[PDB]
Amino acid sequence: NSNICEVCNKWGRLFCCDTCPRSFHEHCHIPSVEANKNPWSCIFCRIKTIQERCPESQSGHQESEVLMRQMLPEEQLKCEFLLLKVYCDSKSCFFASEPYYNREGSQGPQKPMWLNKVKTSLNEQMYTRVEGFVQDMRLIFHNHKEFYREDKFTRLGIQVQDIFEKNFRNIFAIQETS
Ligand SMILES: [Zn+2]
Ligand SMILES: [Zn+2]
Ligand SMILES: [Zn+2]
Repeated sequence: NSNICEVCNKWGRLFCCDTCPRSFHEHCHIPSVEANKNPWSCIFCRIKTIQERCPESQSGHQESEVLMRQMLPEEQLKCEFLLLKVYCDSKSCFFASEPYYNREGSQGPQKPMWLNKVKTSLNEQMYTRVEGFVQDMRLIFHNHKEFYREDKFTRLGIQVQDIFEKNFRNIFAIQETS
């Protein structure tokens, strides 16, 4: 197995996947690495299994259909994985913890949002449909863009949003378009 966490790329107290060479810190994996379970399979392996059990799941889908899906166990897992893929980018540090807003010429957002709050919301099964999760994720970046206006820091929001959206299209097999 790898000697660094797949998500944060640091060594430390790592838990190793039994079905692929990835390793994780306990709270870097989503959901948090399970207490017992031998063998243990990580979220990458669990997602690959879903795909392999239902090859047709990789045919293209309409986003509108995906968003209306109820958060049954497979959709819950897919949102957990998509959240993890965003944490895998180092620029996610800007969006992880609760933000605050005091900048001359801007007003903070009406509904602040951040990745750790989404992580808790998923853990506590607060989303009933995929739409709930996706709206909160997208709000993170939209708030950032709106607040930082013309400061070049706005680009961090564009960059992390692009990582989100590419992984959303991949994980939920959204029909390719120009
Ligand atoms: Zn880690
Ligand atoms: Zn694995
Ligand atoms: Zn089948």
